[PDB]
Amino acid sequence: FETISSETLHTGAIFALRRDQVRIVTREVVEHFGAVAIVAMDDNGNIPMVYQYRHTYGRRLWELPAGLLDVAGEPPHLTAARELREEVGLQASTWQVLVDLDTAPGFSDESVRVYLATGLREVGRTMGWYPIAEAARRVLRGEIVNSIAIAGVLAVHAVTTGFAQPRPLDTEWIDRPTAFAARRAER
Amino acid sequence: FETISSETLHTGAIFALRRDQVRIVTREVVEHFGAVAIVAMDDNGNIPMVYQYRHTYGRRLWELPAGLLDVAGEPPHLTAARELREEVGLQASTWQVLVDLDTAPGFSDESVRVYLATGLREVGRTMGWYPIAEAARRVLRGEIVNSIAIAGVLAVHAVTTGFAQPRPLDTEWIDRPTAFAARRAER
Ligand SMILES: Nc1ncnc2c1ncn2[C@@H]1O[C@H](COP(=O)(O)OP(=O)(O)OC[C@H]2O[C@H](O)[C@H](O)[C@@H]2O)[C@@H](O)[C@H]1O
Ligand SMILES: Nc1ncnc2c1ncn2[C@@H]1O[C@H](COP(=O)(O)OP(=O)(O)OC[C@H]2O[C@H](O)[C@H](O)[C@@H]2O)[C@@H](O)[C@H]1O
Repeated sequence: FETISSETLHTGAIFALRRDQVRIVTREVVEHFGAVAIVAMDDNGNIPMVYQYRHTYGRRLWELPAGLLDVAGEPPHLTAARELREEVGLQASTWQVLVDLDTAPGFSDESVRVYLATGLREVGRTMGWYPIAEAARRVLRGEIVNSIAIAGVLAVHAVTTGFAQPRPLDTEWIDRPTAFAARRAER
Repeated sequence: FETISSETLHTGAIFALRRDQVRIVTREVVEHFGAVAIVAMDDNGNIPMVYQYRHTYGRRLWELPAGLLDVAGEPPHLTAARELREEVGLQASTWQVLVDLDTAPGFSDESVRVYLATGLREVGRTMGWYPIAEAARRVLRGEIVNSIAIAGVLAVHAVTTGFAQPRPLDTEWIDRPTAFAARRAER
């Protein structure tokens, strides 16, 4: 395969649309920052989820706390730690990589890294807490559709059932986006 | 929330970019056809996966057979059955709904319905067959990152472990896209 020519069609707030000519096929790509999400498991197997309105679907979806990697030069897990704090007011002593997902492989370069945070502490001073098994059932029942939440929930479930293990923070993130950040079309 | 005004920024081959003013915030949306994917489980718990090049990431990813809902007026499962046939040369007697996922909730209206096909028959006349547990381990190991594949693989795994059940074809698909299809910007 080979990119013959790239042409920027639009640069927006959180993404840019680009069209390339490949190997020859037209391939439009949505350049994204990439994002991080957190499955914060407490000492009793419960994780917090937020209920956020998504204009794309015109309704509120149940999701894991998450945020865009829109801070040039900021380490993903630091981005993640801030989001966990800002979103559900929790600080965690242990951080590991749970699952990375390529959200829309067909038209965007967005990739999302999902962390597993443990050893939680309520700091500072709508959302809900769900036992992992319950969250897993909400997924297979279609009550949780956000793709990032699906991946994180089912993954931590696989971990809690002993089927799988969390991974090291330094695990390589193969498809971490870079293009849109490279643009820095701001200021 | 409320959409004040919509403005089309671009209409491409498989999607359109639109920008709306909300409740007041700018919200750019990628209108998509929606797609369907298939977890085809054989009589021994193995499922077929394809290894397809994704220009967005510049590499080949392991995925479930899948296709866009680009056939105006075609039922999703029929779309799905054609793809299973065309992709891995299999016909299945039983079709159920496994999991629906909203791929990129933050910038696209794309939603994907994942079916579970059983009672397989090799018809007609690269890909590979993976025992479900192995596929599940490839996910938690980061060897399977496609979000649709992650959802389908972990979901069928939850089903094979007895934790969850498949659902009826008539299960409601809450976020099935309609906007881009409504455009019919062709011919
Ligand atoms: N389509 C959009 N157009 C313009 N601005 C947008 C759009 N979508 C979100 N924004 C904005 O970016 C900011 C939201 O930032 P975050 O809270 O960091 O992230 P979030 O939108 O929740 O997304 C995290 C992740 O979840 C979603 O599933 C999304 O696909 C993404 O990977 C919002 O306040 C707003 O400025
Ligand atoms: N970014 C693109 N720009 C222009 N055309 C594209 C693009 N991406 C794919 N196409 C095309 O659409 C056709 C592919 O159709 P399908 O085989 O029906 O579907 P597919 O691309 O595999 O996607 C199915 C699903 O998987 C992906 O994860 C993608 O996010 C989507 O939901 C290709 O032959 C080609 O015309």
